[PDB]
Amino acid sequence: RPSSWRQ
Amino acid sequence: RPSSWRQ
Amino acid sequence: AMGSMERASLIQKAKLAEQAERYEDMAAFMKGAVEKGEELSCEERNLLSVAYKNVVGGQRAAWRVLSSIEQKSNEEEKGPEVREYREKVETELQGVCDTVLGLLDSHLIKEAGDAESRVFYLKMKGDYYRYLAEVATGDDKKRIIDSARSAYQEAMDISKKEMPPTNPIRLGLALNFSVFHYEIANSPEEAISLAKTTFDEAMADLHTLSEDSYKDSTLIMQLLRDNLTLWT
Amino acid sequence: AMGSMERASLIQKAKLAEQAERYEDMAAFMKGAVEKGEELSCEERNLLSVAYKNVVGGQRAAWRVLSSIEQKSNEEEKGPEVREYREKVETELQGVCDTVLGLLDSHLIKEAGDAESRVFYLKMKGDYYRYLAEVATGDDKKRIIDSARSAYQEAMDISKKEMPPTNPIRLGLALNFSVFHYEIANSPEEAISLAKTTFDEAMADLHTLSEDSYKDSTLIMQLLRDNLTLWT
Ligand SMILES: *Cc1ccc(-n2ccnc2-c2ccccc2)cc1C(F)(F)F
Ligand SMILES: *Cc1ccc(-n2ccnc2-c2ccccc2)cc1C(F)(F)F
Ligand SMILES: [Ca+2]
Ligand SMILES: [Ca+2]
Ligand SMILES: [Ca+2]
Ligand SMILES: [Ca+2]
Ligand SMILES: [Cl-]
Ligand SMILES: [Cl-]
Repeated sequence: RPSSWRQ
Repeated sequence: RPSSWRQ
Repeated sequence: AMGSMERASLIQKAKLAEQAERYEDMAAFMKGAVEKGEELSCEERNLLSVAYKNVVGGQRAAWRVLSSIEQKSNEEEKGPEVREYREKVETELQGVCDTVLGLLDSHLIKEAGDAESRVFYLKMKGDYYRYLAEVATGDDKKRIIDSARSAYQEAMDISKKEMPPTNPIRLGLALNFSVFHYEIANSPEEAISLAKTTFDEAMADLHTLSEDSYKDSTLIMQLLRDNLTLWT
Repeated sequence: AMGSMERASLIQKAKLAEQAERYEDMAAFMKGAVEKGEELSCEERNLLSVAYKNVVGGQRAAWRVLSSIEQKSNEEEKGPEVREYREKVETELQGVCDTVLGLLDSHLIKEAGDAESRVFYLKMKGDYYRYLAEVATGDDKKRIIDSARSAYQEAMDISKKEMPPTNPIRLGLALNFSVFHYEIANSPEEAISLAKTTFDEAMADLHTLSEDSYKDSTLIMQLLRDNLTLWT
């Protein structure tokens, strides 16, 4: 699973 | 803080 | 349920809930603040986003665990319990997404005239339709996917006209739209192309930034790079 | 709310909720299972304990964050919000403790005749009164502390008569009672003495154990050692 935006 | 029981 | 609490107190308590890692409370406080009817500041938009992203993130993670167990069960018959519990978590998740989408539609988006606020809310709309799409199967699934696409596309169009290529919301929007292409729309080439062009155009604009802005932009560029490394 | 679900389905769903890290759901499923009125097996007691320990653990952590902020505020006046929100989390925490104590009193403890089950439930009773004591201030605080002490003491008396010194529940009970002495009863010497004697008596009994039991016992002995290192 790729990265969506995260802090 | 000491450790109480934990898994 | 927050109608009797002052707007400023709701915002203060949302910040305390964040510190206490009480994200359900944080989301309820921010929903109450939105329902006061005033526009949200930049900081307040961030609190709204953090709260719901953490709530729905836990639900999505749980849904994926249960969906994996259910899929393996359909390759001994254990009864209806796995499906029932997956459906329970799924319905809760859909309820949270519907709540967020309802706040955006009543009336955050229509009152958002500045590029920063409008792009922020349209990115949110794309994200929450994307989370609905992750669990969708039935007759509306194509329409759910198209709703996510349409929101992301409008946000992209505004961001390209009104923001520099290093703007953090523009970068995060492109990152999430690229994930949409890869994971939802079955368009890995579009996902890769979007991530690459976004990264390269941001790179060429870093020279204009202060040290603090440079840190903000390069952090999100690294997420784009992480996906490109995973996908290529 | 679980009255219409089969006992076995509640247990199955509690296990799924654990895998999904949905501890609130897990606790609700296990409460439903207890309310079926049958005694709980060893595995089922563990599910009950894990569920509520995780729920109340998150509440305690949040309460400590908010209490620290509140204490620092009373050393600029920010209004009633910090106290209000700390009180909200505190009331929720007390509600969960009251729920657990109510399950123990109706009717888990009175039906528990074997040493393993009775010690387990009395340890739980001590723990949940201890969590109430952590937040107590008013007229009942001494009685709350004494309720924790009394439950732990009865569990200790049974465990010393009926279980070997390496039994994991006996060790965990002694560990938690020692924490009670140190953190609640202001009796650090009693806490240290209990932890030391428990550790030493378990050490001398390890030779009787299989490799798997040895692993279980030494894991808890290490927690006793960790506290002794912190306290001495
Ligand atoms: C989706 C998103 C992307 C980036 C950021 N972000 C990172 C660093 N600063 C910011 C920022 C963006 C917009 C306004 C203020 C700060 C945040 C977000 C999100 F908050 F999730 F929308
Ligand atoms: C309080 C407590 C202490 C120890 C254990 N534990 C650790 C390893 N095995 C066990 C065990 C004890 C009793 C029955 C079955 C297993 C568990 C617990 C707790 F579950 F929290 F009560
Ligand atoms: Ca079944
Ligand atoms: Ca406006
Ligand atoms: Ca205030
Ligand atoms: Ca019995
Ligand atoms: Cl269910
Ligand atoms: Cl509150």
